[PDB]
Amino acid sequence: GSYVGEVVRAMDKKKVLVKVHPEGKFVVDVDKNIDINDVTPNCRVALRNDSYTLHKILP
Amino acid sequence: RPANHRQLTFEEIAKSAKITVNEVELLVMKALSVGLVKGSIDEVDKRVHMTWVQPRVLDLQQIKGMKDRLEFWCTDVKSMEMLVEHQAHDILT
Amino acid sequence: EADALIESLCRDKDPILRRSGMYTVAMAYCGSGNNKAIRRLLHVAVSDVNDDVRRAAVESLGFILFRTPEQCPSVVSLLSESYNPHVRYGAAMALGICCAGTGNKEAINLLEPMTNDPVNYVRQGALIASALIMIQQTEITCPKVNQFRQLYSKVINDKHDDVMAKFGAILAQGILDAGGHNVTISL
Amino acid sequence: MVLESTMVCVDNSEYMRNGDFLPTRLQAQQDAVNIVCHSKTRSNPENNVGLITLANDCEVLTTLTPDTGRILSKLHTVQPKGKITFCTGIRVAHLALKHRQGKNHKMRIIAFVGSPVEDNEKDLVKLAKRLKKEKVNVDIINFGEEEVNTEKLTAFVNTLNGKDGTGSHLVTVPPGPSLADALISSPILAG
Amino acid sequence: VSVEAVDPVFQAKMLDMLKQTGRPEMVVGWYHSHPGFGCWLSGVDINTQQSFEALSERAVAVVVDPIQSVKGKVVIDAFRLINANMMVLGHEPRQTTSNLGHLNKPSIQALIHGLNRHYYSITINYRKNELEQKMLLNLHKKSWMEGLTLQDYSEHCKHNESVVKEMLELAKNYNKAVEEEDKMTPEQLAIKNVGKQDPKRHLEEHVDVLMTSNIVQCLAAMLDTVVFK
Amino acid sequence: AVQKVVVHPLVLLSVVDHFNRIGKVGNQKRVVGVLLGSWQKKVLDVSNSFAVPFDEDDKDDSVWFLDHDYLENMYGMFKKVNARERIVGWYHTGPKLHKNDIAINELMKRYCPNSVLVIIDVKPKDLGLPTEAYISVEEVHDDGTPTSKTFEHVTSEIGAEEAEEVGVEHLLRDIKDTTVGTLSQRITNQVHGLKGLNSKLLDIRSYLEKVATGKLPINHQIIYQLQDVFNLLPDVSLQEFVKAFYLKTNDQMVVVYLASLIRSVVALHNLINNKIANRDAEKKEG
Repeated sequence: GSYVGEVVRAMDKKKVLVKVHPEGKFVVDVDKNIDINDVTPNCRVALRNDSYTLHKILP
Repeated sequence: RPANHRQLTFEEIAKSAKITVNEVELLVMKALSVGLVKGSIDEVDKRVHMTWVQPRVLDLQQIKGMKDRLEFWCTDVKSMEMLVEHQAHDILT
Repeated sequence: EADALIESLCRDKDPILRRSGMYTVAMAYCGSGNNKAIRRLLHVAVSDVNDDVRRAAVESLGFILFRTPEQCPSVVSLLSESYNPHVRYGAAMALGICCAGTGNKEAINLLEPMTNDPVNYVRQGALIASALIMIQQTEITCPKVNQFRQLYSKVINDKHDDVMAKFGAILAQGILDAGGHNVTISL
Repeated sequence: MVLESTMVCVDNSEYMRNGDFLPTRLQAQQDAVNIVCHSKTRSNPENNVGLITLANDCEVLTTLTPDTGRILSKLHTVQPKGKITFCTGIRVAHLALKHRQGKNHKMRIIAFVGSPVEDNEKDLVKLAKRLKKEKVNVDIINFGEEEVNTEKLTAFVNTLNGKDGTGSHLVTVPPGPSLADALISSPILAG
Repeated sequence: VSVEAVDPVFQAKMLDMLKQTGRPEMVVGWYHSHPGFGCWLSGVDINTQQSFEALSERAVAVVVDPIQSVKGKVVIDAFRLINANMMVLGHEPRQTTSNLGHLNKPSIQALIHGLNRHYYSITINYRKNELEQKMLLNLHKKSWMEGLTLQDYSEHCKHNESVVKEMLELAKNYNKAVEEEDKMTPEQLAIKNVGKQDPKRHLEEHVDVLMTSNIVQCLAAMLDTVVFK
Repeated sequence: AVQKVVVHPLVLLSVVDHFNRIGKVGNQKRVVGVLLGSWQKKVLDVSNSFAVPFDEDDKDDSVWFLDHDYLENMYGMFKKVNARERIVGWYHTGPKLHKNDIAINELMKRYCPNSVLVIIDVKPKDLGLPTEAYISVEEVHDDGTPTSKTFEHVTSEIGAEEAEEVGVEHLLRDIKDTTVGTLSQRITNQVHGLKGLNSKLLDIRSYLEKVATGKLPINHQIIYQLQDVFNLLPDVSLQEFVKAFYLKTNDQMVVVYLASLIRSVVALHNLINNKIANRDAEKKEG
């Protein structure tokens, strides 16, 4: 499977800090087919568990 | 008799044994008491139906009849296998 | 002559030589003189488990059926999107060879599903098959701008596409450029 | 040095404990095995020695190996049964030479014969022709007698022996309270 | 796994015992298992690889890992070491780039390209001759067939009379238990007819129920053959 | 004592290796491999094996060549890597049981325990099962003939543990699985009479040859139980079994009503959609 990312803050260097499940907080560039600015902070997203690329915004 | 009315009667037994019909129930009870035969006869009117016994000695007529019914069974199973299989392989494969 | 030879070598245990019966049985049978070999070419195309004879299959079918441009892509139409990628790719070879030198749009209208797939094989031979038809063709006769621009978008899309896909892309782009439009091919 | 394989065929009949000759000369020829295997070890330590009897059911007691240390152990538990078997005693070694590791190791087979031979001259010439065919150095060592030692065994050797220059040697031991050891050390086969 | 784990006199001892048998082959590589943490190769692995590639220039390294590999696929890969002085030039000057479309099957998004620098791989194909093919084939068909093969036939022909009748009644219970659902369906089809909302199909299951029900028909003729001769 | 054995296909694939590592000499004898397995449970379970250089003579059967040191070294290193399996028995790949095989067997009856023998085939053209487990036991005979080592067949099954299934199934891609329904049932129902046909025809013809042209105790006694059990089916009169055919025929009638009714239910979506899709796409086409 894949994990559940939650961005709390977007970083301007296109390397988004994302709050992860404990021992997480993995700052990463998400996948190239998805822009960074669409990913709004303080919202939950869909993240792969190793490659740390975002799939979609979640409610 | 291998087939064709395997069922028999007490008259050939008592004629073989020069014994009365009062004693043939004792005779078949003894024959079942040895245990070489398992045959149990469901008759009301007196009959002798049989099952398994062991040949144990030799019979050349049952060697030849063995080859006869054996070969017959072989060509019947071959005949049905070719018979089903000819149209069967062509429609199913 | 070689009918017992190739039918004898078609029951080979060797998959390479099983392909070679088909590659061989092309040039004996070219000109669509045989409605026989199409049976076992397609039968080894669907039946066999190894995809070497299956992508190796339908090129001999184009090599016999090069006489009619019309009758080919209707019967490679299911093979355009096949089960495996390899019959897709060999189908791209078949539409490549049967429609080469022609103007038949019945291979051309099938390229728009061929140009977009997760497999780089069908993306590559989609451009190879696309390269073999558009040669010696004017736009005012036939609407080719779509395959022009998708043929052009790969050498800028070479950053995000596969390394073997771009090889057949620009290699396919030399085919229109061949001889400065002056020379062509004919079957 | 000398690159060759050594095969010994040993008597296990009850004819080897007879109170005329040496006190269980089975032990004496066992020590002859010890001095020839240690002498071959001193000449070329890589020579491999296999061990088998002349019984009805012959058994490879030790596969051919230069390690004779456990061959010393396998020379015991001799199982003194049976009388003799000549033909498959030959065939059980001469064709078993082809399993050897070092293929440059030449072919040498001896045999310790403590019983009269049960095979006729017709089998003696088939086997002597058989071994002269495949060209194996064969040294025949014959312990004890009831009849004369070599009457047909002589022509069995001469028809067995080809290659008159430095070929095989025959060992015929007389009666004597002297050992078998130095007496079979008298030819060049020990050396 | 270590270069110290390789006992060279035990290695060459077993090798020479293979040489006195019918095996005059040199080593072509060394393999191991990497369970759990993925098929890639540690520093110990790459260093004893670095030592064991001095003799053989090819020096194949293979990792079997059935622990997280499912029983559906037996995906195994043979791995390679690049030379460190080839970093200035292009990485792998391998011709004939057809099979690399098959070599992008190892596409896990951490290990292969997460660790692919200094560390590449090689394609795997097989070989099967006709003795392996028919020996293994009839071996496996026989592994799914019986001894005299007529043995378990009449067993299920007569379990059609003893056991499968219960499965036939239960089969009719799932059938009728869907028929109470399809009782309600022609009202829905008598109202909307636009779009489909149910992922349940009600058809192909019952086709399968008929296919299992036709075992009675197929084995009735089998009973006819046994009753015949 | 032991009812059945389990032989994994790995060792028979090593018999494919027996026919690989020959090197083309012209010998191709019954090359013996040292069978390994688990005698531990009452069932015998073969895991793996190896082979040993074995030579006989052309003329003499009773000359035979094995090795104890190779057995103890290969078995020693194998027990060093895996001590969960021990020596059990052996096998020759020849089709024929030689006279020598009691003596060749006797070496592994001594040093190993009661060893099992397996006859397999050099060419797998036999439709039957290639592997036959022959227990090496001495049995007392009713005729008074002296007791000898007798090879009674122990029934066998060929099974694979876990990964051998996966690797074999990946190597084939040709075999199909269980797949109940029409095909895998009906193919057994195609060739099945041929499978008892070639068995019986393969047996009774040369058996009938050994009837007239045979002597030397062919187990003449088991012919009496043989023909006896063969005459335990004296072409049944079916009179009681008539109602059994009413029973299977009435179950057949149940399959009739299920097939007719359920297929007729499948006709529904067909004979609705055939009209309502075509005429509406037609009437909104123009």
